[PDB]
Amino acid sequence: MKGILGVKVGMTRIFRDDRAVPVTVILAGPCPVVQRRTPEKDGYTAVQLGFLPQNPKRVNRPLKGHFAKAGVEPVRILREIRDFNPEGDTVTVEIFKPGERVDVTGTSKGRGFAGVMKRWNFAGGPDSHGAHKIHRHPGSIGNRKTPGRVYKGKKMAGHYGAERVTVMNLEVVDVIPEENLLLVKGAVPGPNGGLVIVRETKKA
Amino acid sequence: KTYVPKQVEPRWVLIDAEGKTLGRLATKIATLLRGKHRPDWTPNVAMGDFVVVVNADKIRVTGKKLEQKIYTRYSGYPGGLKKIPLEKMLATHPERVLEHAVKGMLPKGPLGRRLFKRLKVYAGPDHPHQAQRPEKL
Amino acid sequence: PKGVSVEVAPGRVKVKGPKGELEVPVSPEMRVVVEEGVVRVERPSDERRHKSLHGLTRTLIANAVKGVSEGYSKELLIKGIGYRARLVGRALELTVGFSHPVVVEPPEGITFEVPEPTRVRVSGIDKQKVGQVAANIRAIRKPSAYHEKGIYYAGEPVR
RNA sequence: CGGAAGGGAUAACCGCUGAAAGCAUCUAAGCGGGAAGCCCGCCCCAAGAUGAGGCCUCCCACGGCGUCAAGCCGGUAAGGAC
RNA sequence: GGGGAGGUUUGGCACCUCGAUGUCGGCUCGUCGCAUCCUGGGGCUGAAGAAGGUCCCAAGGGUUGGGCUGUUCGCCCAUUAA
RNA sequence: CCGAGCGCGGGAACAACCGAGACCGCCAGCUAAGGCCCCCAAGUCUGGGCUAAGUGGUAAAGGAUGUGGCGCCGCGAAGACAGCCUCACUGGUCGAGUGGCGCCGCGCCGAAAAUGA
Ligand SMILES: [Mg+2]
Ligand SMILES: [Mg+2]
Ligand SMILES: [Mg+2]
Ligand SMILES: [Mg+2]
Ligand SMILES: [Mg+2]
Ligand SMILES: [Mg+2]
Ligand SMILES: [Mg+2]
Ligand SMILES: [Mg+2]
Ligand SMILES: [Mg+2]
Ligand SMILES: [Mg+2]
Ligand SMILES: [Mg+2]
Ligand SMILES: [Mg+2]
Ligand SMILES: [Mg+2]
Ligand SMILES: [Mg+2]
Ligand SMILES: [Mg+2]
Ligand SMILES: [Mg+2]
Ligand SMILES: [Mg+2]
Ligand SMILES: [Mg+2]
Ligand SMILES: [Mg+2]
Ligand SMILES: [Mg+2]
Ligand SMILES: [Mg+2]
Ligand SMILES: [Mg+2]
Ligand SMILES: [Mg+2]
Ligand SMILES: [Mg+2]
Ligand SMILES: [Mg+2]
Ligand SMILES: [Mg+2]
Ligand SMILES: [Mg+2]
Ligand SMILES: [Mg+2]
Ligand SMILES: [Mg+2]
Ligand SMILES: [Mg+2]
Ligand SMILES: [Mg+2]
Ligand SMILES: [Mg+2]
Ligand SMILES: [Mg+2]
Ligand SMILES: [Mg+2]
Ligand SMILES: [Mg+2]
Ligand SMILES: [Mg+2]
Ligand SMILES: [Mg+2]
Ligand SMILES: [Mg+2]
Ligand SMILES: [Mg+2]
Ligand SMILES: [Mg+2]
Ligand SMILES: [Mg+2]
Ligand SMILES: [Mg+2]
Ligand SMILES: [Mg+2]
Ligand SMILES: [Mg+2]
Ligand SMILES: [Mg+2]
Ligand SMILES: [Mg+2]
Ligand SMILES: [Mg+2]
Ligand SMILES: [Mg+2]
Ligand SMILES: [Mg+2]
Ligand SMILES: [Mg+2]
Ligand SMILES: [Mg+2]
Ligand SMILES: [Mg+2]
Ligand SMILES: [Mg+2]
Ligand SMILES: [Mg+2]
Ligand SMILES: [Mg+2]
Ligand SMILES: [Mg+2]
Ligand SMILES: [Mg+2]
Ligand SMILES: [Mg+2]
Ligand SMILES: [Mg+2]
Ligand SMILES: [Mg+2]
Ligand SMILES: [Mg+2]
Ligand SMILES: [Mg+2]
Ligand SMILES: [Mg+2]
Ligand SMILES: [Mg+2]
Ligand SMILES: [Mg+2]
Ligand SMILES: [Mg+2]
Ligand SMILES: [Mg+2]
Ligand SMILES: [Mg+2]
Ligand SMILES: [Mg+2]
Ligand SMILES: [Mg+2]
Ligand SMILES: [Mg+2]
Ligand SMILES: [Mg+2]
Ligand SMILES: [Mg+2]
Ligand SMILES: [Mg+2]
Ligand SMILES: [Mg+2]
Ligand SMILES: [Mg+2]
Ligand SMILES: [Mg+2]
Ligand SMILES: [Mg+2]
Ligand SMILES: [Mg+2]
Ligand SMILES: [Mg+2]
Ligand SMILES: [Mg+2]
Ligand SMILES: [Mg+2]
Ligand SMILES: [Mg+2]
Ligand SMILES: [Mg+2]
Ligand SMILES: [Mg+2]
Ligand SMILES: [Mg+2]
Ligand SMILES: [Mg+2]
Ligand SMILES: [Mg+2]
Ligand SMILES: [Mg+2]
Ligand SMILES: [Mg+2]
Ligand SMILES: [Mg+2]
Ligand SMILES: [Mg+2]
Ligand SMILES: [Mg+2]
Ligand SMILES: [Mg+2]
Ligand SMILES: [Mg+2]
Ligand SMILES: [Mg+2]
Ligand SMILES: [Mg+2]
Ligand SMILES: [Mg+2]
Ligand SMILES: [Mg+2]
Ligand SMILES: [Mg+2]
Ligand SMILES: [Mg+2]
Ligand SMILES: [Mg+2]
Ligand SMILES: [Mg+2]
Ligand SMILES: [Mg+2]
Ligand SMILES: [Mg+2]
Ligand SMILES: [Mg+2]
Ligand SMILES: [Mg+2]
Ligand SMILES: [Mg+2]
Ligand SMILES: [Mg+2]
Ligand SMILES: [Mg+2]
Ligand SMILES: [Mg+2]
Ligand SMILES: [Mg+2]
Ligand SMILES: [Mg+2]
Ligand SMILES: [Mg+2]
Ligand SMILES: [Mg+2]
Ligand SMILES: [Mg+2]
Ligand SMILES: [Mg+2]
Ligand SMILES: [Mg+2]
Ligand SMILES: [Mg+2]
Ligand SMILES: [Mg+2]
Repeated sequence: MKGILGVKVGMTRIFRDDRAVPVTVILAGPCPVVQRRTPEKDGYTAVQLGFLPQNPKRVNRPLKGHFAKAGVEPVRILREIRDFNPEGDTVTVEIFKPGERVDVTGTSKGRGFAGVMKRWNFAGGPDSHGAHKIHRHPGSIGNRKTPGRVYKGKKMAGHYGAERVTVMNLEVVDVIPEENLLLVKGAVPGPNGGLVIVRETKKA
Repeated sequence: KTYVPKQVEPRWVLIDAEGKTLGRLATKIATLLRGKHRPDWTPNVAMGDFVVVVNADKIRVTGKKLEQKIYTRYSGYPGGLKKIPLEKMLATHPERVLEHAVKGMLPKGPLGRRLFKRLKVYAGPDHPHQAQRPEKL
Repeated sequence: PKGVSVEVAPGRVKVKGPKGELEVPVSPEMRVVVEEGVVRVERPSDERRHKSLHGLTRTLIANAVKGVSEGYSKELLIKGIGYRARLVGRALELTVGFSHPVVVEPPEGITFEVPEPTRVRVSGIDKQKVGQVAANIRAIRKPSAYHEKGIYYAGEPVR
């Protein structure tokens, strides 16, 4: 199971032959394998990738040891690509030939406290013809004496977005190892500068 | 005035499960979990032996049961009622089927739970070889 | 029951012969007396349950015997214009109408020949294997009920 | 960009072998196939899973009291908070 | 002609509520039932095929926009896998 | 009988169903109903049957080679019942049982609902 950390840099269209294409750039960056998990003493297989250089300032932590034990430049971020297992060194955009398709996990932008209208796309009241003080309200939330309670998981206004989202099966449109870039079909969650993790898809 | 016992030591026991009829075994297990066999029995203390079970994956059960007979859990959500047959229980974590029997056989109070913890069930054989492994049948 | 290489187990007879070996799961609650040259099946009580199990095992053991000695084999008859049989090394492949020729390999122990693009020598030691794989082929294209097409055994059509 | 593919167990139903019942029978022992449904699979939450899990790395003595045991009080360590 | 199931209709009874349990229709939000409208799997057919008919299995999801009327319903227009 | 015994024991919980009419006290005994595998006091008691449906754990007309028990009526070693195209039947042959009805006990189908069992 391939994989790699990186940042959403932004997006812009290109031209596959004569045909416009929406594309989002991800900075795959160089990822130093910081540690390996294994059934031997982890109960599962997985690779802890590092990402982005961190000056020894806040590294004052015991992280210095976790870093030295693998003898690697102290990184700023590090997540586990599960079931990935490359080779004691580093993974880069080279993992992805253009044409392959990849799932991409990021964190959605944060709507904060969002109304039922935006959160759940409820219909709410009419702008006119009566009521007036319910234009964007949810209306009824139950029945009567039976059940005599609101259902668990009722769609109601709350915090929206700012959560782990994963769009799937995006096409790797292109890859430029020179600048450590990666191009895909654009639709990747989170804000620019947002961290994200690309990986092989499921389809066959 | 009736005798009250003091701080005594728990007698760790070890029961082989395979072959035994589910409910029948659970009953005895429960009794051991409470005192109820020790003549200094005290209803409000927790003084039942630490029962340990092994080979639970091989509990016998009459009739069709396995095929039929189903365990139901209820999530809080609508439709949240899950139903799982005895078959598939053993397929995965099987010590469950014995536990769910002994548990349902313990008193429902705060003490009941204390006791339910003294019951150690394993797919077996083998287990924490701490101290006493007093075979029992 | 000659040529028998039977052997009673805690709960399953085991016949053997020039053709192979087959384990025959028999209910423990039955006397499988192995005579010097003619195995017998004894049943405790005249009860209902036991009758059924008697006659059953009585046959399963005989079925294993005739198997490792003679062996079993079913005969499948192709019909219809385009329809035609054809062997491929050891796996049978046949056209029957679908936009793709059906490729059916033999399960372990099973072995079918094709003496003609209109017959199938499904052959094996176990009666179950045969009877199964037999119908498993006829299934690929059951008999046309309105004509005279598709797979057949050796018994009259439908029409 | 998604509903899947795929694996498993099945419903109606389709069978194999097969008695009770010398025949027959998908069934009573046993075996195969079979649904947008079931269990997985996909995505998300998740160890207050008080049954509070695991792995990697970092820090480590007591300084005066409690004669018993559970503790109390000043400065620290990794590190954390303001 | 005979026996039932259901508790959606029309009724019977007057047991809670008269120091108050707001009544129809619409909207919003739905959730459950299956005796299934569609899609899925099947048996039979007076099933050539295509399409139907009838019964069986099966809630997973789905189940349109308007004209008239307060209407529910119904009729009608244009569609629909429904 | 409740009302006035919504005081006590049983019936899961339940005025009037089963037991029984509470003067007070007791860390004594005996029984009632109902029970004696665990939750929960008391037999996983003894002897003999029946049931394979979770019946039991609460439905009908009606239907069926479910399963035990009982009875009568037809064929047969003068060879009978199945299948060997066969049923009848002789040589065949397993050859000794077989076919029809009726009565009883327990079960089966008939048997679809709305928050989670
Ligand atoms: Mg941009
Ligand atoms: Mg390790
Ligand atoms: Mg680990
Ligand atoms: Mg920081
Ligand atoms: Mg809103
Ligand atoms: Mg939205
Ligand atoms: Mg909106
Ligand atoms: Mg909207
Ligand atoms: Mg108004
Ligand atoms: Mg209200
Ligand atoms: Mg309620
Ligand atoms: Mg939030
Ligand atoms: Mg997501
Ligand atoms: Mg920007
Ligand atoms: Mg930026
Ligand atoms: Mg006991
Ligand atoms: Mg349980
Ligand atoms: Mg208690
Ligand atoms: Mg209670
Ligand atoms: Mg509780
Ligand atoms: Mg045709
Ligand atoms: Mg689309
Ligand atoms: Mg599937
Ligand atoms: Mg497999
Ligand atoms: Mg399979
Ligand atoms: Mg299943
Ligand atoms: Mg199964
Ligand atoms: Mg068959
Ligand atoms: Mg069977
Ligand atoms: Mg029978
Ligand atoms: Mg099977
Ligand atoms: Mg299989
Ligand atoms: Mg199968
Ligand atoms: Mg199918
Ligand atoms: Mg399916
Ligand atoms: Mg499908
Ligand atoms: Mg689909
Ligand atoms: Mg289902
Ligand atoms: Mg966590
Ligand atoms: Mg924790
Ligand atoms: Mg933890
Ligand atoms: Mg240090
Ligand atoms: Mg320390
Ligand atoms: Mg030290
Ligand atoms: Mg030290
Ligand atoms: Mg020191
Ligand atoms: Mg020090
Ligand atoms: Mg001590
Ligand atoms: Mg201070
Ligand atoms: Mg300090
Ligand atoms: Mg230090
Ligand atoms: Mg520090
Ligand atoms: Mg703070
Ligand atoms: Mg701070
Ligand atoms: Mg009439
Ligand atoms: Mg009529
Ligand atoms: Mg009438
Ligand atoms: Mg009603
Ligand atoms: Mg009227
Ligand atoms: Mg009424
Ligand atoms: Mg009244
Ligand atoms: Mg009155
Ligand atoms: Mg009123
Ligand atoms: Mg009020
Ligand atoms: Mg009114
Ligand atoms: Mg009104
Ligand atoms: Mg809606
Ligand atoms: Mg539903
Ligand atoms: Mg429900
Ligand atoms: Mg269909
Ligand atoms: Mg049809
Ligand atoms: Mg017909
Ligand atoms: Mg015609
Ligand atoms: Mg036609
Ligand atoms: Mg619906
Ligand atoms: Mg409309
Ligand atoms: Mg209108
Ligand atoms: Mg009307
Ligand atoms: Mg109407
Ligand atoms: Mg009208
Ligand atoms: Mg009308
Ligand atoms: Mg149409
Ligand atoms: Mg139409
Ligand atoms: Mg259609
Ligand atoms: Mg009185
Ligand atoms: Mg009272
Ligand atoms: Mg009161
Ligand atoms: Mg009571
Ligand atoms: Mg009472
Ligand atoms: Mg009263
Ligand atoms: Mg009373
Ligand atoms: Mg009295
Ligand atoms: Mg007095
Ligand atoms: Mg007195
Ligand atoms: Mg006293
Ligand atoms: Mg007396
Ligand atoms: Mg007396
Ligand atoms: Mg007892
Ligand atoms: Mg209880
Ligand atoms: Mg007891
Ligand atoms: Mg007993
Ligand atoms: Mg007895
Ligand atoms: Mg039943
Ligand atoms: Mg009823
Ligand atoms: Mg009944
Ligand atoms: Mg009735
Ligand atoms: Mg009647
Ligand atoms: Mg009756
Ligand atoms: Mg009846
Ligand atoms: Mg009759
Ligand atoms: Mg039955
Ligand atoms: Mg009888
Ligand atoms: Mg005759
Ligand atoms: Mg004659
Ligand atoms: Mg003869
Ligand atoms: Mg007669
Ligand atoms: Mg009579
Ligand atoms: Mg039923
Ligand atoms: Mg149903
Ligand atoms: Mg129900």
